[PDB]
Amino acid sequence: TRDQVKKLQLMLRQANDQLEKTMKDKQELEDFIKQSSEDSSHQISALVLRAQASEILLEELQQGLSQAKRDVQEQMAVLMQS
Amino acid sequence: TRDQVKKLQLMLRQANDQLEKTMKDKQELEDFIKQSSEDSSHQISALVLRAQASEILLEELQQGLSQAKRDVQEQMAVLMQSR
Amino acid sequence: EFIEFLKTHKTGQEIYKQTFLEGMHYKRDLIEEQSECAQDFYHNVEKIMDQIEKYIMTRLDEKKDLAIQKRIRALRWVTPQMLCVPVNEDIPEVSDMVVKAITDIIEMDSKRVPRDKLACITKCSKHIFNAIKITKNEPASADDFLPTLIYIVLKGNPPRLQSNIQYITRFCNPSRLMTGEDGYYFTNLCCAVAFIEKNLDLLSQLNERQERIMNEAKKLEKDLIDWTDGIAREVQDI
Repeated sequence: TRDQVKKLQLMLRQANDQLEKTMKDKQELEDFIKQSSEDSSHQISALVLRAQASEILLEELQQGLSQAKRDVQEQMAVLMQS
Repeated sequence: TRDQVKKLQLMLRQANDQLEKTMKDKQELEDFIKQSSEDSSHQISALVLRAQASEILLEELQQGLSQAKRDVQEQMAVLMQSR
Repeated sequence: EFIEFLKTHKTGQEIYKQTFLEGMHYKRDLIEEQSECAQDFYHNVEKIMDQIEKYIMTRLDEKKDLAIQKRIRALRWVTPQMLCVPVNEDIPEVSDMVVKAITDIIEMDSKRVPRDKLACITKCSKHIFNAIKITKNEPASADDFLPTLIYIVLKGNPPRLQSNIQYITRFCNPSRLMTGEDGYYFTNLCCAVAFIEKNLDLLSQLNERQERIMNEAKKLEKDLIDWTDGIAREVQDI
């Protein structure tokens, strides 16, 4: 049933470009790790990496809450009138 | 039809397990840098152990948000009791 | 005082009967052990934590900081140029703020708890904010604060600095390092001394960085509760 076929291709494509994106990330993590084994003041910049990683997560959680509010907001609207 | 539904499942599941493996590789390189943090020298334990408290505070907020969602839904369940 | 505080629950008096002290007498006779033990004691166990710290610090290395002193009386040649600091000591009011910013940071080593050393190093930071604000007639910017702090550590020499900063890190409760000042001013002191031995901007920007996300985190931590209640608080009206 080409419904499946056409969705499977879409899911495959999406998995692929997303994977490549995961790879550019992996690559630069490698390129970063290979340098300045110790004490070059590159582990301060490692601390700012831990910063930005915590800053993408903080925001994911924030926007996650705002959407959770809406889902519950309009769901409540349903269970009200219904 | 079945054919390309048999092979695409093969390729999709091969893409999924590869992607998920790559993520783990990334998460290990990250953890390695988290382990490059605390050492004998060029430290500033202060900064390092700050960055810790930060990311520790966020990984509770995931239990917080999840449980915020499940606790609001359990409240919705009692609004379903209203009848 | 700690006894009167613990008495007025009785489980706090069970902590009074508990005293880790004998274990400290055991393991600390051979330094990094007592740090993990105290941290474990704090992790196992509300202001009674500050009271237990007040007791244990009063009762329970601390050498070779000279490297800083020689390097500071060295750095005596350094003027508030290239620190680019917004402090003009000509105006009396800021010279009086600087003096007692220093007087504070000196007073640290004299202090009892690590937390009381933390109290000192806030007031130092606060007087620094005043020196800056009075200079430019405008609130200090976070990038201004760090250099100005070093300048206060760079002139005037707190007795046994590195001894103090290692001692505080060793034991004080890392419930510290989350939101609030004394540890943000702390980590600024660390950045200060660490910088002194030959970028600044990065150290300021990174401190701002971590402090914010911790502000935002302690907000979201709340808004979760606010939303949870607000919806539960209200699902049961009808």
